Amino acid sequence: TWPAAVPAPLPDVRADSSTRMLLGPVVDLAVNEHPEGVFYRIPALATASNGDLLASYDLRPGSAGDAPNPNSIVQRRSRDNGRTWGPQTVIHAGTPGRRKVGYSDPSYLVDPATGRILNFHVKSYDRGFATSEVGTDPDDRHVLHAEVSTSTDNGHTWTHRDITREITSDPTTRTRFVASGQGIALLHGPHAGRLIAQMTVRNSVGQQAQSIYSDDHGITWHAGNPVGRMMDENKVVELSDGTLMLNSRDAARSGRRKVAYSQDGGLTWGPVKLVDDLIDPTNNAQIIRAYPNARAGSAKARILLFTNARNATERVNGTLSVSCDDGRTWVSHQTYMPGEVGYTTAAVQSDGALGVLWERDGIRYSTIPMGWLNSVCPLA
Repeated sequence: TWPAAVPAPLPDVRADSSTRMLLGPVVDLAVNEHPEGVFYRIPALATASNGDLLASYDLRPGSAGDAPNPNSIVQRRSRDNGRTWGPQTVIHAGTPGRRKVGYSDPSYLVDPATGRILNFHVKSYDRGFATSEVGTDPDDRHVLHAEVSTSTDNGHTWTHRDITREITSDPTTRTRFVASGQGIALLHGPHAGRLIAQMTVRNSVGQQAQSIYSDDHGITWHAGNPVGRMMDENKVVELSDGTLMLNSRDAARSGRRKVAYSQDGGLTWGPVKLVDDLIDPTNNAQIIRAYPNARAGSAKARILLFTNARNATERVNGTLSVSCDDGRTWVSHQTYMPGEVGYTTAAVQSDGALGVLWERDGIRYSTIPMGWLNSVCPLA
């Protein structure tokens, strides 16, 4: 059995001797058809409180099918910042057959104040995102359910619970999923301590974005008010003053990301607008603070990193985008992976470099050392 996790600060980008952005070796975390008829999709990447690097994704049996294909959430771990990886472990295993259960679309949320790690994902029976019915009974086979897996030992062992009920206050909400990738712990302003992740829902209004949050460090979850229309997988990031930003996939396919702001820790959001500067093919993406610990008013606090497929129509060209100004503008886009990338994610590693994941015939990992950042967003 493993030691209990101890509180520790999230990592910040550190400087490197690199002068430009250069992908490191490509590591093949999981390869489709290894073993036969097994497919891998939907990446999540986090740095656990002990500095371990953790990669989560779906194992999909038979084909790469979404929920209700009876999937499993699996993980691999690096103790040396991406260099080498342990073998796969199961977070939660699905079961096949008439009474199939599926666990699918993972996101991490690391709490630095306690060392605990969360892995959100769906729990499916017979119904997917689109065909799920209204109802919150844990055994309802027509409901797409929300599960959270909790680890207190840096991601070695997990325990499971359905959070569907406590995050459904509008009874017409017929479906939900936490967006895969990573949520956040707030570190600044009046809501510091709050844990938060973004959902996509369908309700009587339309297909909306919706925050779920915890002020008791992950024992209970509550849903904020929903926002927007034609919303899809969206991610929340804490801006330099503790204002929150949501960055969203656009189910209407404008060719762009969508963005909204919250002044109350995700309880309420304002208007959803296009981000003209962020070309997206209607696809998942991740936005993260480069220096999460940095205080309001500093130059480090306003730096956001963003990965997506920078293309209007196709999920190709995994691109790191940089904002120096709390996401008001995007001054730099650089493709780190030409060709098919599918869903991409990124996270700051404990050595201060950036870790990335993308989908190409399974799940692939690489590292972007970060020394070159000062020349795009100066620190003084």
